[PDB]
Amino acid sequence: SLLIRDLNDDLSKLQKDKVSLEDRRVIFSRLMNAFVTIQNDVNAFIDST
Amino acid sequence: MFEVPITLTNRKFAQRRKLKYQYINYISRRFDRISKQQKKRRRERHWRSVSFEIWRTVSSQNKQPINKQKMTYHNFKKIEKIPLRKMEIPLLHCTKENKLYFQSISRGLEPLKTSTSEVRNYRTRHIVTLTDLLHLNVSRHNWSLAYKIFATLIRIPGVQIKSLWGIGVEILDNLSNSSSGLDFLQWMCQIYSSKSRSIVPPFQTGSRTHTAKFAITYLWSSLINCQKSMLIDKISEWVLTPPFMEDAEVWFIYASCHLLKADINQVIKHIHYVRTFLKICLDKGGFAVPSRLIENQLKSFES
Amino acid sequence: MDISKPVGSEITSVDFGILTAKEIRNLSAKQITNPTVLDNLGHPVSGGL
Ligand SMILES: [Mg+2]
Repeated sequence: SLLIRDLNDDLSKLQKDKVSLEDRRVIFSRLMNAFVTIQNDVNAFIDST
Repeated sequence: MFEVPITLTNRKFAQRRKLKYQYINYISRRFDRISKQQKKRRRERHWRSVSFEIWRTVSSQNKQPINKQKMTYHNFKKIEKIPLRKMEIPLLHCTKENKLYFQSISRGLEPLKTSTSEVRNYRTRHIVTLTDLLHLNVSRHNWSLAYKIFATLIRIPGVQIKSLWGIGVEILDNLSNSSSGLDFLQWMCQIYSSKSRSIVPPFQTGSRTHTAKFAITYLWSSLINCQKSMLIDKISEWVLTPPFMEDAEVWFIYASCHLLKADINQVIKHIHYVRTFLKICLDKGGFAVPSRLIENQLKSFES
Repeated sequence: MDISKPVGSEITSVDFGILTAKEIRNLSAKQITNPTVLDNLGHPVSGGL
């Protein structure tokens, strides 16, 4: 949760009105990672299955 | 001929400190006029600021231009003439040797004999020789003897522990037996991190604001006890434990624990982790690699 | 169970449903945000579990 609140903090410190596109791919990469692992931890509890 | 690890034998040195800082007060007082007690010594000493990894200093820029001569013979002896008699009053109360010392330091001559060189009491002179032989043996790589010196010394009821770096490097180079340098250091921090002047520069300190040397050295040296490895989540577990927020260096320790643990999506989370703590380590007085180098290791990881 | 502590109110049915994030936020006694549970003196970390 804290870690995503940080990804979200750096994400806003785009314009990228300037700002070179590709970081778009890496930010997405980090976001997918976060969603997947939180979703896993929830699953595991409801659920270790 | 070496520093002694004992509180200095007392009376005359303290009353001399009196005479000195009292006369100092009278001269500097009249000096500010012309530019317009343990406690007297206390205020007196008081109002005054109290390619490799060089903890650099503060160099020369933003400092004010000049002064041109303040002090001719006549003008100085103007400032000096009166505070010397005020001194004539309590000089009459101090001892003749002390009075002579006041006369000579006030002429500007510097005394021949050290505080040690004129010191005098059996037990303290013996402790002086003990501590001396400690420092000498530690210099001589004689870690065995030096260890005997240290144990016999700490036995004595007068010695609080400055001597800890002696035992840190001592047990360090000893390797012999006893619960070792790390154990001693973490002991130092566990006993002296809780409420549970003369002697004190920075290399031994109090835990209001930075206790420096020993703490940072067990920190780094423990991360090198992980250089033994490739323990980490331990070291950053008790670097996680303390609140003493003005560090950042433990933020780079933290992010270094995550780069060392990053050496599958778990490894991903460790790499995002170090990516986070490097910026929350841009929080404070920066420890910087070009850090695109840090990231370049992290892309060698992203492989 | 004590025959001298009678109870007047009685549960007569139970309804199943879903907690909304609005309800939860309102009823909550504390928002938890710290992964760390105890400090060096074994006291609860504030904002912790
Ligand atoms: Mg100063």
